[PDB]
Amino acid sequence: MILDTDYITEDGKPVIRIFKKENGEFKIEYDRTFEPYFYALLKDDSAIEEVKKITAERHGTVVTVKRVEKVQKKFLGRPVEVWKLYFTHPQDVPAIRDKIREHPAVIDIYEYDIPFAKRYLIDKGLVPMEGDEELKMLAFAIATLYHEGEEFAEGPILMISYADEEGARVITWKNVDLPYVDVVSTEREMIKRFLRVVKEKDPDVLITYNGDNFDFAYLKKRCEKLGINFALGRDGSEPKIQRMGDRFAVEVKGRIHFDLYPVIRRTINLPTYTLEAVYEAVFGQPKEKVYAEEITTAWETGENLERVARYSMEDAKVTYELGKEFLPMEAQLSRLIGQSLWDVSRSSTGNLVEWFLLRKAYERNELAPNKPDEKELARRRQSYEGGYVKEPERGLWENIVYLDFRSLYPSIIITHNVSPDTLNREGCKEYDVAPQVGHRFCKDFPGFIPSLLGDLLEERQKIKKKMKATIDPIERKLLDYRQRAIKILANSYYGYYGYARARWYCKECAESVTAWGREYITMTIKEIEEKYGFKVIYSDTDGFFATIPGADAETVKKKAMEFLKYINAKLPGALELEYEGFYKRGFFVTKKKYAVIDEEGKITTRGLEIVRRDWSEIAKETQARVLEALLKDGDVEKAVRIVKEVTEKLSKYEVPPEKLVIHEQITRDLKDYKATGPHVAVAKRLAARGVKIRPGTVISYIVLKGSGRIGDRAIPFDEFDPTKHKYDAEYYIENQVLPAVERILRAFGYRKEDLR
DNA sequence: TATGCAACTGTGGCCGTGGTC
DNA sequence: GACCACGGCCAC
Ligand SMILES: Nc1ncnc2c1ncn2[C@H]1C[C@H](O)[C@@H](COP(=O)(O)OP(=O)(O)OP(=O)(O)O)O1
Ligand SMILES: [Mg+2]
Ligand SMILES: [Mg+2]
Ligand SMILES: [Mn+2]
Ligand SMILES: [Mn+2]
Ligand SMILES: [Mn+2]
Ligand SMILES: [Mn+2]
Repeated sequence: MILDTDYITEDGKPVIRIFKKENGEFKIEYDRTFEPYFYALLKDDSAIEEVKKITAERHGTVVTVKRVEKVQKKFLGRPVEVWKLYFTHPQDVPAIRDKIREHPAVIDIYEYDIPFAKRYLIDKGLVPMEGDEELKMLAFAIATLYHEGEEFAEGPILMISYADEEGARVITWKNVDLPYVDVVSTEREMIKRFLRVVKEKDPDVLITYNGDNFDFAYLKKRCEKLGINFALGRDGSEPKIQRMGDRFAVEVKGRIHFDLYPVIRRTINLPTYTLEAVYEAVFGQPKEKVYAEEITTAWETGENLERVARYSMEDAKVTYELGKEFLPMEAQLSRLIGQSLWDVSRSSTGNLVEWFLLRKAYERNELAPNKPDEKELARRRQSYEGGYVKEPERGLWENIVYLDFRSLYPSIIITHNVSPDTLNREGCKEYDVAPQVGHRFCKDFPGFIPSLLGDLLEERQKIKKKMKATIDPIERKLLDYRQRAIKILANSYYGYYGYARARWYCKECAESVTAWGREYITMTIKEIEEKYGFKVIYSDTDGFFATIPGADAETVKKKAMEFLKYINAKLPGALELEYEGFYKRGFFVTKKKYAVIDEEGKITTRGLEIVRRDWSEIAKETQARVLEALLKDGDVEKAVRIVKEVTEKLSKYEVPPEKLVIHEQITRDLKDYKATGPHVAVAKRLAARGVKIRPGTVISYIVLKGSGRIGDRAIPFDEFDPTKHKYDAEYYIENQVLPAVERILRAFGYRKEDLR
């Protein structure tokens, strides 16, 4: 299989490198013949003689057109002949593309900003990660000597651990008497030993957890201090640390550096993304955490270094196990998109949409539209109407069915052929007309995007059918993550239409999808209520909760299935309402905030404070206990006792101050805020000390006893001292606990006074 | 800023916070 | 006290 591609330059000429693993052997294929190019549409074919003469310069070098070729293509499905302009080196294209666009005989130019090594995959029809080849994988981790107030990596790496199918080991330069610990003389020999291990094992994949942003950079600084050629690359190169906007990423040439952290952070919703928390969530088994401050004391004192080495060994071990489970999911994405796992595992959904479209366009002989210029961008800043959200019938409900459209917006796109190559296209026999916004879509031929979505949705549904019939709970969870990844990808084709930077931008298509969605969901609601005597309790965009008031569970379930048969026969094309579940009880607080309990006692909560990372633990804990008392038991009196226990304890300062921390992310430079909330107030004070606040910095603060603005008396929790600071019990009662639970316990007649 | 030097699919909604009047 | 923009996070 193909692992990756890049290109280097030799004597001015590009050379594509294809990193392969075939029949158990690593290979680099060199392609010295593939040429960069872009396309020009000319006012007349005679003008090619001038265009071929155009020259530019780049750093001393004269840039010329190498050769040209007339080709017949389509643009949004309409046939057109263009000239394919070939050049000697990819960097010729930026240097000359504008001088060609500006030539008076050139109408427009296309496909002039495509990364060369990825262009190569598309045009050659090559897909990374195909085949039955078994890849060799190795995970690693490091333990470091940390002291507060030091520059990054000023202290040495203490241990390097690594794990694979054969087991896990730790390399260190202090004597530790564990069987899996290899002792060497110095930090330098440790690093060199690890380098030797990687070269001997020769893994196809190197697995880290946040190695993109810590492990490799730490190793780099140390290797700069120590004079080490850290030649992990299969071509003898060192890890390449690249900046991609606000964070970094690391390549090891000839291998795939698989950093789990961006994958997990995108797939699993967790309050914290420690390795321990991620391991427990996936496997159900605990992992002890040894903190940076314990690591340093153990090393300086020499006492209890076994515990550090075990912790280091386990980091590698679980990093490996996690990588074993998540690499196959990302490898499927890599094949679906047609790009390397390194890139696919680190990209936003929209970037994957566009790489997929660019490949499908190439296969269909469709020119890509260009990205917008600054003027076109500014023209694309208007919004448009989205999904319909019904105000809920607040309160407790019983015997509730949840019905929900399968992949609604993609299904609309498929059914109504919604696409920029079919919008208001004149001369067709057949059109579908979007409600409210009126855009007309030709139905006589499949639009480009509509014709691609069907295979995605069909693949998702297969994964789902397998997932629901899977006994192993871990394999089922991984199948869930996989079918969810395709759901988000397919919906991102819709969002792409309304995405200002998209090539296949189509705001008319975007708002037609949403308009059809609004029409379908409201039609389904009117139908189930009028023809089946259901009451719709709550509805959001394409699904709703309903019951038959007075009816038992058996009856509600029977009639719901009858409705589905009826309504799915009326719906067109790919549109399908699905039975998503039954809930014996449910509590609806507001739009987007509710909780339901299934017939097995499992509670699911949406939007409520329990699921919010920026509410205090004590508030979330209390609300969770309340909802369990209400929905699982029938004990409203117990729910209130819980609340009073909490307000009493908080008053008596019996609640552990750790449950009172508020976490809120900084999203911009501190100068760009217009209002200063508590987390910005704390962040500005930390900046004044020189701490360095960035977008993505999380402020974890606690509110101290006082009366004025909350940000005036808010401190970071790492500065809290119970011997000096009293937390603001009245604030956590009146501003965290009571608000979250009172919104539920109103429905039973409980005022705030009845709970404190 | 990646031989990918700008910045990461879309809209709807709650609600504490700190302003205004 | 009534009201309102902001901001962060969340549900689709
Ligand atoms: N991440 C998203 N990006 C864009 N649009 C979205 C996103 N999530 C939801 N929507 C839109 C498109 C969805 O089709 C629609 C309804 O959401 P939802 O029911 O969650 O998903 P779905 O109908 O695509 O999948 P499912 O088959 O799991 O119901 O709202
Ligand atoms: Mg690459
Ligand atoms: Mg839905
Ligand atoms: Mn659904
Ligand atoms: Mn749906
Ligand atoms: Mn807040
Ligand atoms: Mn806002």
